[PDB]
Amino acid sequence: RAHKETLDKLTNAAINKINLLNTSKVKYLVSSAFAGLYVGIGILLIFTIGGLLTDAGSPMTKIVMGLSFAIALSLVIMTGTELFTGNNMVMSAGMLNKGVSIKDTSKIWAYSWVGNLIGALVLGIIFVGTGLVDKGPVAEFFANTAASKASMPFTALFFRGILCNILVCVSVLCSFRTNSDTAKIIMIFLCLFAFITSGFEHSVANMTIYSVSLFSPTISTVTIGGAIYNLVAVTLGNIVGGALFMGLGTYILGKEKLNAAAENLY
Amino acid sequence: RAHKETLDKLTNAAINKINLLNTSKVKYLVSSAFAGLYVGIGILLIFTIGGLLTDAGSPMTKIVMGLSFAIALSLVIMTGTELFTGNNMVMSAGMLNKGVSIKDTSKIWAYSWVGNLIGALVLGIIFVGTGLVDKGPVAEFFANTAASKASMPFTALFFRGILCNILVCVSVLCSFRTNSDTAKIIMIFLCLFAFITSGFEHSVANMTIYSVSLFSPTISTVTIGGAIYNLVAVTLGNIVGGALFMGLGTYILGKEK
Amino acid sequence: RAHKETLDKLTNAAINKINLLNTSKVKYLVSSAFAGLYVGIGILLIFTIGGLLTDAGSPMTKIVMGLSFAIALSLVIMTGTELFTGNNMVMSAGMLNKGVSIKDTSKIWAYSWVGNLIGALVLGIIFVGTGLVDKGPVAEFFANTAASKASMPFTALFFRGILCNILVCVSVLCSFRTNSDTAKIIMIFLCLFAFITSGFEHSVANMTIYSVSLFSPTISTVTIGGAIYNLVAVTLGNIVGGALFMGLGTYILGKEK
Amino acid sequence: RAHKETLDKLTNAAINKINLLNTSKVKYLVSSAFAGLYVGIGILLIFTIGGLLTDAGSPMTKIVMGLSFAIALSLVIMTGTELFTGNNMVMSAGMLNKGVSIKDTSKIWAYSWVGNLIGALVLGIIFVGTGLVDKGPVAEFFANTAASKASMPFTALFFRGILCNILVCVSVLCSFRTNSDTAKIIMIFLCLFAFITSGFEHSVANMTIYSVSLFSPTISTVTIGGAIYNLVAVTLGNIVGGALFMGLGTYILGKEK
Amino acid sequence: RAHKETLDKLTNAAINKINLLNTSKVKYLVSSAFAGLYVGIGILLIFTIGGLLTDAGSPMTKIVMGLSFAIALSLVIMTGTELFTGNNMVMSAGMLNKGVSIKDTSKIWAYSWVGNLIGALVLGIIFVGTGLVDKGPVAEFFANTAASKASMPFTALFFRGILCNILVCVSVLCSFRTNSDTAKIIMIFLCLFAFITSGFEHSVANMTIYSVSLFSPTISTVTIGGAIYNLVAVTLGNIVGGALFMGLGTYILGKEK
Ligand SMILES: CCCCCCCCO[C@@H]1O[C@H](CO)[C@@H](O)[C@H](O)[C@H]1O
Ligand SMILES: CCCCCCCCO[C@@H]1O[C@H](CO)[C@@H](O)[C@H](O)[C@H]1O
Ligand SMILES: CCCCCCCCO[C@@H]1O[C@H](CO)[C@@H](O)[C@H](O)[C@H]1O
Ligand SMILES: CCCCCCCCO[C@@H]1O[C@H](CO)[C@@H](O)[C@H](O)[C@H]1O
Ligand SMILES: CCCCCCCCO[C@@H]1O[C@H](CO)[C@@H](O)[C@H](O)[C@H]1O
Repeated sequence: RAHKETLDKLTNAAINKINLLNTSKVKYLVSSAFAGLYVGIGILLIFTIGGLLTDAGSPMTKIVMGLSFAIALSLVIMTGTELFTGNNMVMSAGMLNKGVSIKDTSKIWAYSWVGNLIGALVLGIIFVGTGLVDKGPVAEFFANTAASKASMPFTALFFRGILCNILVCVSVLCSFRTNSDTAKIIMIFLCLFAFITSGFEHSVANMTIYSVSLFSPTISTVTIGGAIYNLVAVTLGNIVGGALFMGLGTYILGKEKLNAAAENLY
Repeated sequence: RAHKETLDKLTNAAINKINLLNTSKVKYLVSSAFAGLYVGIGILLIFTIGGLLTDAGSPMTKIVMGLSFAIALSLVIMTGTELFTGNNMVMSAGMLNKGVSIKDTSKIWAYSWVGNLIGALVLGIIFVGTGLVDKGPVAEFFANTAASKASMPFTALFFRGILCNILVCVSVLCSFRTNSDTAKIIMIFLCLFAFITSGFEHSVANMTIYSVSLFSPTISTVTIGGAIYNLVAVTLGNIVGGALFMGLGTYILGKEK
Repeated sequence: RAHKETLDKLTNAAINKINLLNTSKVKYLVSSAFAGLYVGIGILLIFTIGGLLTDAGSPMTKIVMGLSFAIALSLVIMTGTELFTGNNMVMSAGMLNKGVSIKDTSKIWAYSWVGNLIGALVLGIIFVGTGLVDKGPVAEFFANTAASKASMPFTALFFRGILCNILVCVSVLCSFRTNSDTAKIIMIFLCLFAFITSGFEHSVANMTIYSVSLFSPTISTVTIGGAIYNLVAVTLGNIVGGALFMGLGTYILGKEK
Repeated sequence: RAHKETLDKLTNAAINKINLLNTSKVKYLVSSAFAGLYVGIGILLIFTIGGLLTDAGSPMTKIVMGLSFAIALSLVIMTGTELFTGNNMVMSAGMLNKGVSIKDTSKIWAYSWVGNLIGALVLGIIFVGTGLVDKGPVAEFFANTAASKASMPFTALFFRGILCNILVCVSVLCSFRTNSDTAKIIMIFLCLFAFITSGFEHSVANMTIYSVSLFSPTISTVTIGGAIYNLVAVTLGNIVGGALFMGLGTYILGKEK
Repeated sequence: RAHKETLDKLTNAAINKINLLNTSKVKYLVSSAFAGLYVGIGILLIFTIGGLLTDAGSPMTKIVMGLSFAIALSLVIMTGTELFTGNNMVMSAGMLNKGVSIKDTSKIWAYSWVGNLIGALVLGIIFVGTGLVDKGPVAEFFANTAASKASMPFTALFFRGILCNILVCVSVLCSFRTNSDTAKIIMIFLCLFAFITSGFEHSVANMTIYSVSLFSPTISTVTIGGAIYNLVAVTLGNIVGGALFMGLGTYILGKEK
């Protein structure tokens, strides 16, 4: 346990993010574009597996998918690129610790979200171009899943988004709490396995699911209005999970009782 | 044989725990709540697996569940949060070695247990709101496991609680004996694999098994007395394993001539 | 972060490649022949798996193939040898950073591509002499995959090439951002799993698919023009993925404005 | 290479073991009882797996059991506790190297073996009390395995005991030759997978097999004479494996010329 | 790249090998006997797996065998012992680099191969003594594999030997290029997976195949003439793989010229 020094690290990470965005908007967006595409890469893989195993009628489908998703956030952490869902915790913590402002935060949130989206779009276009989604069980898996995510009640999506970002941000948190790159990756594998297989909802990952589906030639049963719906619900859920739970939580754990230079702890 | 070193570390962690509690009840409770929720997260995953593979008739169900539970304690150890079952060995070793009093130990136990339960209630509530336990195999898996755990005889729950916490605490003990975070996670993986697949009982994990089931409107036979009955029996077993075996054992190996 | 240091690292690597080729063509080409052979070894392993599981009607075939391909880039990275696809990002980043020139880049690309191919030819020849492709499902998996890769339309091949090298180059990128060799190998394993199972195309691996198919006794529809066609389409796609995305992207991330 | 430094370290461990026993019999026996229990925990896990998979008619049963046994020696090594079988190599090398006496070695063997059995006995008692061996495939697995282990000809048991302790002791030798805890656990995992799946015999793991089978009222296939018969023949082969092969061998590798 | 550094490490290792042999024949031979037996342990495990899964008609047999062979060379590398196949690259590179003579190289090859053989013979005898090859699918897997290896044409064996020792030697080369013991083991794992599942031939592993096959009364399918035929062809292939590819290749990469 050193929660204080962890709090200092999240604060420094928040500071550097806003400093970077102010410095170069292109640098910051390109960083966010990579991250969105890196996450999407995980989606292409596990949806391929979904199509493959669903068509075969395997009971192991959802387990294999979760076991296979680690690459999404592992690429993000190992490239040091900008992922919206992680910024929920980092910027929240930083702000409570007075390193960054509410404006600084909404800004990072806004642009990371947008750049991630750009990444998914580019990935979506390129993947469809491969013809792997022209016809088949994988194409169908994208179709069916895109539809289900858009057709499900806001409350359900909302809560799934909370639990997702608790898991995604806690893996990010572990990355702050260890110097071992291999331990980072392992904690990410565990958290992404738990979140994918348990059926929680990740906003950035969905950007690619719909990106691929709306760019896909075969029918739709998608209704881009649906994509927006899903994305709104999951995003707010994510924010709560990251900002309300992990951000505030790590702040509470690490803030020195002294200071006390504002507020007092029971 | 770093046994004296190890006991010095347990004792120091025990001291740090109670000082934290005395310094801040909110910080102690929040840390406890996180650890309760992180463990419950393991349960959500392995019960999803449980539902899926049970409904398939697979012989691999309990093996895959065991292999998949590592995240529970991995998250706890890697976040530095407060977990009741682990405090059983730490506070007992630290007390035997005169770093902390019995009152300190009793308090730390009461508070982490209550913190953990709070974490489980929040998780159980939020999980239910996802609608994932509304209906189907995962819902049924919660409903049936909760019931069999609440109706099992006391001596059996108790002895299962003993073996579980020997495994949970020995994995915490390993984390004190290595500087390698990967090796910590590996040993956690092994010990949680052994305890889940063998059929041992974890009090804090059960808190989520019960919060989910009770909070789920999809019908169940457990109730509160059922949940309380299991929790009491498993907690007592957990304490015996952690304190009487691991705490006393490590104190004996580590104590000064 | 450390994007600037990462760009410095790629620029330095890109500089050392051209300096090496300028000092010794033999060394450069020997290094390239090794890498081409190391990648092809991954192809032998997973096509053997392909032949085995396809024959069995397993739904797991492509998944097991992906999980088992890690050796291909792990060997290259752990031996420090010269792979054409990795050089798409390294040389493009170093070129934008003015460590090396465009001519340096096309020279390095030409030499590593050809040297890679020499390794593939050598490997295919020796593999055929083992008798392991004389007949049976492995021989058939080689014939069938070669045929389908060569008969696929250009656009599809090109885009699969793009996504393949994004993954391969981002694995190399990771190897520059960690001092942990285990972490390098793990990231390579994840990226190669993703690209093999997703259906993406790697020019250098395809060299072995084709040298094996064309050197072996078992009759196919492939021919030579087919191999060349596939290799042209996938190479261009690989170049776009490694150069336009990873090379340009890491340069933009690390460049002092 | 470091054969000399390795022998030095084995010698030192032999010296530290005898000193520990001389200083405190209790500390020594308690360490021994932990190790015997930790080994036994691996048996509880894999016999659970055995009952589940056998009951299912799985061809993978013995493979999954081997893969799942690593916890047994991993716990011992990571907690630094006293295991009879490892002491076959350590004491024999140490004695050969003039660090410890023949009588010292005899004493460490007797105490560690008996203390290990104390751990198995205690574990068997508690595990029976879980009700997990009451009736079903896990109880049948214990009962069937214990009977076949007690009815197997001496020669076959003895030789199985030799190969077993070459594997266990070589995994302890590896832990002496690396500073990476993660690599220690990997090597233990491999060697334990090899010995369980191949069919080799480990005296201390067997103590738990017989303690569970004998303490359980719903298991009557063996009795005590059957257990002694097996344990005597497996212990003798263990000794030969660890002392005559590993101990003598590493001494010959490391000794001053 | 650090190709010169690697060649220097290889050259130092060759020098150290020949000094060892010159210093003590007994030490050199004991070391070789260990490696031969450690490699054979891997054979005992994967042939138990082969017999189990072949008898069940599993498509996964050769895949699980390849995945399970890592112990063979992991033990050799972690105990620092003398393996003939590895010495093909090490002595070869150190010779080209003028650290050791052609005669030193012949000597080291001769002694390690014979020593490796002594370990295989001992392991064979003891394994037969376990009764584990008395009868059933494991004995039959041994009998059938020995026979197919004995009847295979020379060219096909030779080329299989080449590819096998590229893999074994590149895995040894990897261990000279990293300070991470976990990474060494991982690369060894991947290379042995590749060579076993693909169908490549390893001379020292084959020693234990024929050892068990010739010592078991219940295995009739082969003669000493067959074993010798296979061992000669496969050894020659191994030498070409280790010395002419890896040895010469690494010399070329690393030579200051
Ligand atoms: C909002 C939730 C707050 C939970 C705090 C629980 C307070 C318990 O407090 C402690 O309980 C122990 C026994 O149960 C006693 O032994 C201690 O003396 C006592 O301080
Ligand atoms: C409660 C546990 C008591 C354990 C006591 C074990 C002591 C055994 O005693 C030892 O036995 C050997 C042979 O039997 C002798 O050769 C040793 O000299 C002797 O010290
Ligand atoms: C060293 C091997 C393990 C020894 C275990 C001895 C426990 C015996 O104890 C008793 O004996 C009877 C038959 O054995 C059983 O029927 C009883 O249930 C059991 O309590
Ligand atoms: C158990 C006995 C094993 C002894 C093996 C010795 C075989 C030596 O063999 C020879 O050694 C010479 C130099 O020493 C080489 O020059 C020869 O090429 C080589 O054949
Ligand atoms: C089951 C297989 C998982 C293996 C994961 C290995 C991760 C180990 O961790 C790594 O190990 C190295 C030790 O050799 C260290 O040098 C590194 O610091 C460390 O990150």
